[PDB]
Amino acid sequence: TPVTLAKVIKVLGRTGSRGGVTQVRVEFLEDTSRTIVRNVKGPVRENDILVLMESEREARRLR
Amino acid sequence: MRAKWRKKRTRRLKRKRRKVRARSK
Amino acid sequence: AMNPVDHPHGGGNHQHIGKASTISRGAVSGQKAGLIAARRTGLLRGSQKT
Amino acid sequence: AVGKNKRLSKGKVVDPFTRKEWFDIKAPSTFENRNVGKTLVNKSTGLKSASDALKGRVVEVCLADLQGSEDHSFRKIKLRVDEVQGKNLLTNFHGMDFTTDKLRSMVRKWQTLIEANVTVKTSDDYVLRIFAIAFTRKQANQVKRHSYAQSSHIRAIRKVISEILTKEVQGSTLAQLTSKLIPEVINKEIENATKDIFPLQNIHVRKVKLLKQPKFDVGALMALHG
Amino acid sequence: AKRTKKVGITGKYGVRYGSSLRRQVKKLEIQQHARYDCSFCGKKTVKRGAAGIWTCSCCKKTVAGGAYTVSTAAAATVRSTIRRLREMVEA
Amino acid sequence: SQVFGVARIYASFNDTFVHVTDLSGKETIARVTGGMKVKADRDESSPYAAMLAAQDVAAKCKEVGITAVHVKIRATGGTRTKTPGPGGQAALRALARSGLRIGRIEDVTPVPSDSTRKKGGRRGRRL
Amino acid sequence: PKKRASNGRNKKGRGHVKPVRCVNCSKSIPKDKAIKRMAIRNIVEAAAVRDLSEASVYPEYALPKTYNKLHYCVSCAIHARIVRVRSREDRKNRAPP
RNA sequence: GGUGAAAUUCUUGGAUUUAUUGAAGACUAACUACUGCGAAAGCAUUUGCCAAGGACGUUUUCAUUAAUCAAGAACGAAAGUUAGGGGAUCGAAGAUGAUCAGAUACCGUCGUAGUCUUAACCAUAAACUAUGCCGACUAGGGAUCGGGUGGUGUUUUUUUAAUGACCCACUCGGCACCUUACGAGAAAUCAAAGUCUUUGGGUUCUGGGGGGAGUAUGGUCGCAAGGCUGAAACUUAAAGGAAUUG
Ligand SMILES: [Mg+2]
Ligand SMILES: [Mg+2]
Ligand SMILES: [Mg+2]
Ligand SMILES: [Mg+2]
Ligand SMILES: [Mg+2]
Ligand SMILES: [Mg+2]
Ligand SMILES: [Mg+2]
Ligand SMILES: [Mg+2]
Ligand SMILES: [Mg+2]
Ligand SMILES: [Mg+2]
Ligand SMILES: [Mg+2]
Ligand SMILES: [Mg+2]
Ligand SMILES: [Mg+2]
Ligand SMILES: [Mg+2]
Ligand SMILES: [Mg+2]
Ligand SMILES: [Mg+2]
Ligand SMILES: [Mg+2]
Ligand SMILES: [Mg+2]
Ligand SMILES: [Mg+2]
Ligand SMILES: [Zn+2]
Repeated sequence: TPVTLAKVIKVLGRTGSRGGVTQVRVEFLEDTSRTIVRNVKGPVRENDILVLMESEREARRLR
Repeated sequence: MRAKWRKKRTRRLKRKRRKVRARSK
Repeated sequence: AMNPVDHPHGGGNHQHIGKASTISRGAVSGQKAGLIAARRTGLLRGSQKT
Repeated sequence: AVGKNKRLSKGKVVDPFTRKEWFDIKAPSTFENRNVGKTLVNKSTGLKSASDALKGRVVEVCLADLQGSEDHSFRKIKLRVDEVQGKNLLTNFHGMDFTTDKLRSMVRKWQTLIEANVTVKTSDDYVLRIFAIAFTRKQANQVKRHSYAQSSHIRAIRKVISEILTKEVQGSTLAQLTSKLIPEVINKEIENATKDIFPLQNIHVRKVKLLKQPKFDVGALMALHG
Repeated sequence: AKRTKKVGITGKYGVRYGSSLRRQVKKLEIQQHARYDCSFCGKKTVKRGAAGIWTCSCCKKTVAGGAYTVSTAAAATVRSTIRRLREMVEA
Repeated sequence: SQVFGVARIYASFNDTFVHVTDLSGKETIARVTGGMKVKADRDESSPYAAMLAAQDVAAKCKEVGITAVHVKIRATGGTRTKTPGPGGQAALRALARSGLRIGRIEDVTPVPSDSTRKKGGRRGRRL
Repeated sequence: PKKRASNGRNKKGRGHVKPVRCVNCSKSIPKDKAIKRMAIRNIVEAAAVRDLSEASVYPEYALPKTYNKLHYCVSCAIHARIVRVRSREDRKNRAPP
């Protein structure tokens, strides 16, 4: 069962209609120098460690 | 009502009056 | 407008064909009175896809 | 979307790549490189004789990969297969063409686009339709911002372009035409003839298409692939 | 004086056959009873003998033409493209 | 050293087609669409469906033997949108990351020289 | 009353301009009246550019762009936030931002 | 496949998609612009032919031959009509699938007439610049199109000539634009909508509160659809224009 750990380095802003989703830019822990943009549900800071259940994806916005 | 459809309605009316007058004429 | 002794369409108390006027190509002489082997019928609307 | 098929068939298993074989495609001699890839057909059974099924194939390949350098990156070459001799089938020239990004980058506004085309026959009995494109340019010291042509300059330019194209293709064979098209000498001849009419940048010759080929003449085809 | 307003040559048909058919036969009867320029003698002497036969009274030449006109537009454009293809077969 | 196919990504709206063919384009390898991996007409054209299609065509062309691809990206074209769908870059990046090698990206969207007629009427698609 | 001196188009000395179709709704609109924009964009959307650069068989690769000229009607241009309603004063501003 | 979402529809008889061709008819993308021509409607592929036209140049000619125009005449988008051809697309009607309380509407899929052409008709449009034509004068500013003049100006050729393409200055004629208001206007705004109570350059057409009504009738044109001309009875104190604050 592969999951990928990714360290958030820059929080962008709140997304969704009701503001319960945050755009983050995460840098992968292993296989570093790889950056991706994700959506986070809960409260997130920088230097947090997310567990991506799949790494091959990038979000744009939530209308 | 809109003037275009008022014009269309009175044109249909004019046609119907033409035919009911040509019945006798 | 003929009598049924003279034509397949003849007869009746009104002038009418009766059966369908489209006739099979495999019909025989004396029966082929009408539209022989018509693929379609009625007014030709649109291009015939020639 | 995976289960919405109401009926798979109106009425009511083997991998086909074990059934197929590879085939190496060769470019003619008017190119520094020859091996432009591989192609696949089924095995040559008694009922198909796969060579004939593979005969009429057109393969596009970029002139940069044909010529090594990267300045020909915006030109494509269609190569039509004409003969198969033992797994290294040979092709022949079928048509040149540009790419959409190059043409779109060339065409901008506040400048005049000039197109010309001729439908001319060459020495070795091919009938080629050659297209040529050109664009007006601002001169150095020019302060007005469009630099359009005056539509009689355009007519003269199109006339000299067409007569130069016919003159350069007649007396030349097909392979001679490819060895003319690769180093882009037609463009410099056109700008040399049109510099007394307009500055006229971007004198690229666009696609050339075959319309009628002569008969095969395998000797003339094998004269290339040595 | 002008005897009829619009029936013209179709006044010989009276009230029969319908006006929209009389119009077509008018437009065609004027053509088939008109005189035409002879392309050989240059005169206005070409007349129809029968449908498709147009003969000149002066030079006694006889041309095959249309049924009601001496030359149809289809024949004209066919002559034009035949001339062009003949001019093209050398070039 | 590298053996090449061509990729031919037709990324429209409502769907995205990825299928590798030979350099001649006559021999077809691994036709997978976006709607073959999802359960809704909505996400037929999703970027996730596009990358899954790119993933399994990458697996199929790797077990066949193809190592590199020449990419032909294509919108609907004609009288229609002429802009690439959402699945184009998704499928491209997915078959890039899968381990295939890339070369010569180009667009082959059919653009018309004064097309016949766009559908919708002169008043457009009223909604 | 008259809102714009140019009547919302660019037609001084023609009488007729052949129309184009809106790219979003296929509405027929005169070519001078439309809201022409130019979408020039890289094909890789700037996030896969590193992956394609490291997966390319060639170095030095150009990575071409796609060009489209987009024609919008007024309704679609307003609804898609391309143009927006301006004040009576800054309606006359001709220059692009 | 399509859509906001679907469904109708097509799919082991291989749909969709790929490649190679071929046929048909339509259209003339991008270039394409506060650019051009045309009396207007309108006109965008190439080449050839046919005749036409404006502007410019002119120390050429005639000599007032002119301006506007009831009647009268030519042209006149699209749609429509008649008869042939063509009939690829799109698509009034129609049929269906959705949505909806209903939906013979908007959305989807087919699809006839039509859309194209030839020969005839029809004579309308928010046919708009909602601004009649001709003539004169009246504020600045720059740009552009066509023609012309000058400049030892730049570049190219054959370093160098002549050209051509640019640059500068000017000029005539255009499509327009920017700023101000001496002025005008009810204001919005206008270099014309100014030179109009300090009221007269020439001339044509139209309007007299709102409806009834561009209706009825009568003529006249048209194959028809309809067009042109065109009332009255009755009814009403307001309709209406431009701006202001909500
Ligand atoms: Mg009887
Ligand atoms: Mg019997
Ligand atoms: Mg009977
Ligand atoms: Mg009886
Ligand atoms: Mg308003
Ligand atoms: Mg108009
Ligand atoms: Mg198939
Ligand atoms: Mg064009
Ligand atoms: Mg022009
Ligand atoms: Mg209906
Ligand atoms: Mg009127
Ligand atoms: Mg008016
Ligand atoms: Mg004046
Ligand atoms: Mg000038
Ligand atoms: Mg000027
Ligand atoms: Mg002008
Ligand atoms: Mg009054
Ligand atoms: Mg009154
Ligand atoms: Mg008001
Ligand atoms: Zn004679």
